[PDB]
Amino acid sequence: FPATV
Amino acid sequence: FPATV
Amino acid sequence: GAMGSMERASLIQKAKLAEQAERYEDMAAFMKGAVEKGEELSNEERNLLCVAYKNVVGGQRAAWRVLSSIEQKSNEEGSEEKGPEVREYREKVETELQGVCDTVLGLLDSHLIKEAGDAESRVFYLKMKGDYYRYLAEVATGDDKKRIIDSARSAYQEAMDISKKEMPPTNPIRLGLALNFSVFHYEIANSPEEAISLAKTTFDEAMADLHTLSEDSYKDSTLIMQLLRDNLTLWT
Amino acid sequence: GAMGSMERASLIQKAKLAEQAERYEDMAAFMKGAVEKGEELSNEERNLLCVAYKNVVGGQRAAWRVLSSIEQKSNEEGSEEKGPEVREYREKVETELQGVCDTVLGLLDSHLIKEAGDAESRVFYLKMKGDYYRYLAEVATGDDKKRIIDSARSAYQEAMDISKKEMPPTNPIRLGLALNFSVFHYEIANSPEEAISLAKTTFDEAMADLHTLSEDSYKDSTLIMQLLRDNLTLWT
Ligand SMILES: *SCCCNC(=O)c1ccccc1Sc1ccccc1C#N
Ligand SMILES: *SCCCNC(=O)c1ccccc1Sc1ccccc1C#N
Ligand SMILES: [Mg+2]
Ligand SMILES: [Mg+2]
Repeated sequence: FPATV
Repeated sequence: FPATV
Repeated sequence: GAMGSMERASLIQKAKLAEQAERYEDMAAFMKGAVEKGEELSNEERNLLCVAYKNVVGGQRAAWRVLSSIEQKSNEEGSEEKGPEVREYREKVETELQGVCDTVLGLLDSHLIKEAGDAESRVFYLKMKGDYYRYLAEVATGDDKKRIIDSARSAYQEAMDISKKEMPPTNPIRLGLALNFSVFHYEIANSPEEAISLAKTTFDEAMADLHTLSEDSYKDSTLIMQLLRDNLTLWT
Repeated sequence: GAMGSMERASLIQKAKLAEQAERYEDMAAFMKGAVEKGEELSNEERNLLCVAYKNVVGGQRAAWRVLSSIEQKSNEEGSEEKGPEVREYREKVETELQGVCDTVLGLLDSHLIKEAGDAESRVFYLKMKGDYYRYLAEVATGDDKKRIIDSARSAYQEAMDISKKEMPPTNPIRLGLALNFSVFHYEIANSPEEAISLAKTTFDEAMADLHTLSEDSYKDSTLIMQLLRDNLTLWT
């Protein structure tokens, strides 16, 4: 999965 | 801590 | 509310203890109680609220994905019928996840967003609103799915508009918002080109502004820039 | 009970799904419901019950230790007074931990142990009884602390007596029981010499019996023997 913050 | 199962 | 009798300061103190103990459900309950005192949240308090619910919903999302994968495999050709249990349990986790998202969205709507006037608070809360609608969108399959997706988009878009007017391109909130909205485009809105364009432009405009920063601000900004780069590498 | 309306087989199936999803509180609730159907548990079902509660209580114990450490530091000389919150929150986690232990002990007493006639089931349940009294002992500081410790000792001792009569020295249940009773001696009963002697003798008697085992049984037994060795290395 792509990075989120 | 020591090992337990 | 069960936290109604506890002092605001005690709720915040216990939220910090819960974080140290990795008790994120407790941390979220304490921060919900703190929000419900009705006062605005400081920068540190906003980040405690965000950390608590991000960890709770993150665990729910991970579990939902495991169960959804199992359910998908059970519906493949040649798979043995195992009854309603996989769907039931996936639905149980899904309903709990939706409940958490509804709780966070409820705190934002009553009344964090409407009292947030400074860019740092308002962008932060609108980003969170986009995030929690995005988590609802990840599990949505009904008539309202398009409206859920549009609610995420609208919140992200308002946050973007404010952030571009009021914050420097290296501001960590602005950067994290762009990172997440880019993920929304890629994963939710079927818009990979918009996702890539947003990540690239955000990265490049931040790069050009790093020269203005102290060493500590530079560390904060470059950390998130690396996340943008990581997504670009994954997507290209 | 909230699981009263769900089929036994469905509860077991969902416990396995919860394990895959790392949802150990759910897993424990499903297995509690399965136990409360009143039928004896198979080997696999006993291990699901054990895994679920071991993970739940393990997380509680880790959190309790973090909070207890903070509380101890707050009571050192020169420490600033921060109010009752650390003690309150440690007490909250402690009470939840005790509740889980009481639940497990209640399942064992009503009525898993009394129906367990084979060594493999009876030793397993008595070991669990010793384990959950041991977790209660870790947090005990009141008038009943000695009785809690003796309850753990008594359960472990009955399990040991059965295991030595009825199981080979390499049996994994016998080995895990000895490992845990040895830890009880070292950590709870202030008996490090007994802990070391038990671990050494268990290891050596298992070593001498490995020649009787298949490759797969050998792997199971040597895994636990290495845990005994790890504790001996820590303690000597
Ligand atoms: S959920 C806790 C929020 C704190 N950090 C974030 O995850 C976040 C959220 C929104 C936008 C950016 C970031 S990363 C961040 C935030 C504030 C200060 C520095 C950094 C970094 N790096
Ligand atoms: S909590 C789940 C119980 C399964 N394994 C254990 O943790 C355990 C419990 C009691 C005694 C020994 C062991 S380890 C074990 C158990 C059964 C079969 C093989 C092994 C190993 N190695
Ligand atoms: Mg649903
Ligand atoms: Mg107490």
